[PDB]
Amino acid sequence: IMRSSFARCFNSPIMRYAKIVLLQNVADKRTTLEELLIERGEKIQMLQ
Amino acid sequence: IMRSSFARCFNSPIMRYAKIVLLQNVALQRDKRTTLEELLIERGEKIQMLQPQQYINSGTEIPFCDDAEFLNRLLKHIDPYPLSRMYYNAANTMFYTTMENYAVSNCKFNIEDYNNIFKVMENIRKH
Amino acid sequence: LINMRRYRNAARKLIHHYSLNSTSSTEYKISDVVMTMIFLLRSEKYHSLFKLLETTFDDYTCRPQMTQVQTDTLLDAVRSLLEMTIDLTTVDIMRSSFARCFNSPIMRYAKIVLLQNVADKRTTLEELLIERGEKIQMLQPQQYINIPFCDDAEFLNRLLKHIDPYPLSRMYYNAANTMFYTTMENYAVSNCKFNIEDYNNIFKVMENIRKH
Amino acid sequence: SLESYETLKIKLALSKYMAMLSTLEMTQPLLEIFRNKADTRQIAAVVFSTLAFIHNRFHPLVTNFTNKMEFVVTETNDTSIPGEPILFTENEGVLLCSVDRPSIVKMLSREFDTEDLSDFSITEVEATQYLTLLLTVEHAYLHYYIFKNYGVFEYCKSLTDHSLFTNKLRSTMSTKTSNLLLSKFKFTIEDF
Amino acid sequence: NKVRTVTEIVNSDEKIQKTYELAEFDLKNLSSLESYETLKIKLALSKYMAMLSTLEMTQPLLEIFRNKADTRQIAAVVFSTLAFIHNRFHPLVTNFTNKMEFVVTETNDTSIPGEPILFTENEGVLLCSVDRPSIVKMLSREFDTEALVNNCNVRIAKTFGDFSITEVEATQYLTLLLTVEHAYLHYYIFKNYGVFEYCKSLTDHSLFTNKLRSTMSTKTSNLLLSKFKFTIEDFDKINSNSVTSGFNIYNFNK
Amino acid sequence: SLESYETLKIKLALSKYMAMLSTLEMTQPLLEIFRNKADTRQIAAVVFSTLAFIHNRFHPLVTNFTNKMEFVVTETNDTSIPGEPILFTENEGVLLCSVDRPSIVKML
Amino acid sequence: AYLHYYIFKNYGVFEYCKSLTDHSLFTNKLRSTMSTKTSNLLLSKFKFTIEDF
Amino acid sequence: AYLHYYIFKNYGVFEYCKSLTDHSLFTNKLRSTMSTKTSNLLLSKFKFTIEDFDKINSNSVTSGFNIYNFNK
Repeated sequence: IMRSSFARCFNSPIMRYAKIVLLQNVADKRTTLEELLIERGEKIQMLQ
Repeated sequence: IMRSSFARCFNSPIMRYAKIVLLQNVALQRDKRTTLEELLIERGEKIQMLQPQQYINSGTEIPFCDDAEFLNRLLKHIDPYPLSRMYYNAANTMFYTTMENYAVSNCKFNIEDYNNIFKVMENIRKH
Repeated sequence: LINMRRYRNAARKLIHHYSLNSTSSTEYKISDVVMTMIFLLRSEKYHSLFKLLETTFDDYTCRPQMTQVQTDTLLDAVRSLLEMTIDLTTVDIMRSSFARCFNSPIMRYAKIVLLQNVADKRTTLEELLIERGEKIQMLQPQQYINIPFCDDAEFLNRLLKHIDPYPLSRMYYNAANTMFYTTMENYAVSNCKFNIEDYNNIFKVMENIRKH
Repeated sequence: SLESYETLKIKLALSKYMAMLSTLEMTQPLLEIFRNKADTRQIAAVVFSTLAFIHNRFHPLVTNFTNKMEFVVTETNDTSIPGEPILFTENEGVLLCSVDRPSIVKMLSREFDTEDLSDFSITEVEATQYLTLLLTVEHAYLHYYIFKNYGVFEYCKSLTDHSLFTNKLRSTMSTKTSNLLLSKFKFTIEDF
Repeated sequence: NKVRTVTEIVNSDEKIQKTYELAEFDLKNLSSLESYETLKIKLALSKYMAMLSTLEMTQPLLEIFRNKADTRQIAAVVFSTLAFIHNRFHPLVTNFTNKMEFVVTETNDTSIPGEPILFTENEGVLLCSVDRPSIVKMLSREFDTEALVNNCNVRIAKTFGDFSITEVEATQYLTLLLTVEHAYLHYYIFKNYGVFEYCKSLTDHSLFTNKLRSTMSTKTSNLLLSKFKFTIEDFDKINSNSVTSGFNIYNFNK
Repeated sequence: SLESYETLKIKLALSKYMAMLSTLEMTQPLLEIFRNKADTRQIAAVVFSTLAFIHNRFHPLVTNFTNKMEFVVTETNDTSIPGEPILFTENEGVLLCSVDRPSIVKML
Repeated sequence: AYLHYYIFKNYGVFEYCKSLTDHSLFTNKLRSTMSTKTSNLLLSKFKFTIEDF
Repeated sequence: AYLHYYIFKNYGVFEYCKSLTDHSLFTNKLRSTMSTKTSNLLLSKFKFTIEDFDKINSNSVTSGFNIYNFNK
């Protein structure tokens, strides 16, 4: 998280107003919420 | 800057041969029945993606007509036309179109709601 | 040092598309062309193919002279690269495709083209109809014919069970694109103008047929 | 003679709607416009002016109306609301209209049961189509008025539960809602 | 089941009544289900595969067409496919044209670019031409069998809650079925409107809409190629070479 | 007197068509216009306004009409439809008209 | 020409094209509801038949 | 979690997994019963908004036409 944050801060240009961003570029498998729901889903039921 | 330019260049698509693209013939619904509310949500999301068109009226005034001769003439022409048959035809075609859309959309038809639509009759009569 | 495996995979995919041996429609970028050319150069037994495709840079420089053993070896090399039949017309398709890709300018949106400049006699559909026409009647038929349509419910149920997981839309896409590519390759090889008006009117006929 | 007076009421209202449609400068009859997907401007104008006519009938003190309207002409099933061919609402004060053209075409193209010198004449099918479009835009206006009077949430809830037509229509404005031709008839559905 | 509707006007106690039969709405709803049409198409394909199986034609179609020596199998396969399509159009005749001959083409020199199966009259008997290398190239082409063509919620809810026919084989069966369907449309125009109209149709497929909709659109079932709307990618750009300042007064094909 | 009433119907309709043609600001009689291949604008105007008059007669509630019309004046046989001297249709909402001038000239 | 045009508007370019070759749509597609409307046409005031001799 | 569980128990697993990917169904499946019978929800004590929400959302903008805006 720190590496990504500092990379985005450094590559950002000098500007008068603070730029509001969201966390990104951390941790191949680009997924969405529903596939994760299914997938991790069972990995859950798998556990007793 | 040269590396960024090369990055933009290497991601440029190249020529490709044509392919046969398949388009959905009819908006076929899925097996599970849907209620009016979920259908409304989905169709509103679909409508959101459409491109609206601007309509500009010539003026703000409500359209109207006070030509007597034309009014009594239309009234005379539609005079021999029973109101019962006209209202029955209009209501029944409205109902048939609504039911056809419900059947095609795989949506459950609530008879009670459609009946409640036309209760302004008794609301007027009683009050 | 370069990664032989990634370059080989990119070359395999790009050549599969550019040889019309596959219907897989994947957006190809300039990077794939760079990788396929670099891999073709680096691999020793693809040197013939690399020189063949590199000669396409200038339209005035045409195909290098190869003796029959060289053509056979290059055919085996292409077959090995594709691990699949493949013959000379496939090489001609690849040469034309790569020539048109190379001479094309760098552009932001993929350019959609049709097969052309393969295989003197510039003809149309009707002269071919007549001509090849007789060459057909000239041949004598092999078989003379002078029908069970079983509705075994259990058997059709098992067949449907086997076919059920298949995404029908994908099957239709594959079949239609295969027919289109075979027709286009036959048109281009026969040096006959491919009238896509007629081919699209086929689909329009189907669409008009359904709604009645 | 009270029933004759009420029939005169209804038929005069229908004739006034007819005359408004005449003044609106139409090139084709209603159904013909609605089968013409190439000209959305005329369909939008017809729907908008029917809405304006209903608005004046419901609010007799209102003489003008907004001169702008964002509209979308629905063509495909996956963007059509069953039972609501026309829907009105507004966002950031701009009127928003949605028209389901195939649905209205099917409505007006049904086969209706049919149990001087200038050559002017009006067929029964034409008058019944006129009444049908008036009723549809009138239902849309009921939803629109529920929107204005009780919020977009009451509008959305009424889109799914039509009992707000009898709850939220208070008896104080009964004389106002009686001006609508939708109130002149009852349509019930009974299983058999 | 029937549903009754009553309309009442405020001028009297008169009530006008209409009865609706729900079966029509149920039929429309069933015809609107994606699974229903998918089942119809897959059942047609399954019937085709069963018809081939009972004729010993269990070998993959690509292998059948790759055998140069054995022509009888190719002729039987094409004839059976034509008969199956004919029965689909006319569900009363189980046997196709009782006598017809087959000639297999192995050369480009005598090949038709785009009509692999062609029909001709030798003044004595129907003759059918089969372009074997064209069909082989069709069936042997690699298929896109991993890409997805455009419900996750039902899958999520479920997660929280013997002849070996591969996809390639089924796609090959569908490809041959569609090809023979095109050939059969040409053959139908031939048999019903003469050799002149057949050779007119070979160069202009747009006559199909007029020579089929007159009889087929109201009597037979739906055609296999009508299951999806097919279009050529960037068709307008490629067609820009042939553009007319047109005035179409007989646009019989939209 | 019903047959007299029907004849009055027909002849009054014909006279109204006559008066519309008069108001349309014509330089020559109909036949004369139709032999004048140099002036296609007048022929197009006559055909278009006759179409508009028929449209109003068939639809008495319609009082106006489209103000644009794409038209081609047929001169050669290989672009003429037998039995259909004038044909109307529209594409992308634009009225399309085709007039077979020699056929109408022979008719008149 | 206007009869063909009205067939076009009311039933599609296909009904228009089919009516261009088969004129029985003038008596099929002209429903009796709009008989008063079509009676306004002077084409309806006369009959022209062709008989072989 | 309890709002998700309430939709689960009262409207089925299908509606629960629909809500997991779209929280906007809460307004329709709660206000019908909870808004007039229970107390106020803890997260309703303050109006929460994301800083510069419009700028970050600019990536997903629609030329929209909202006729069922059931959630303002």
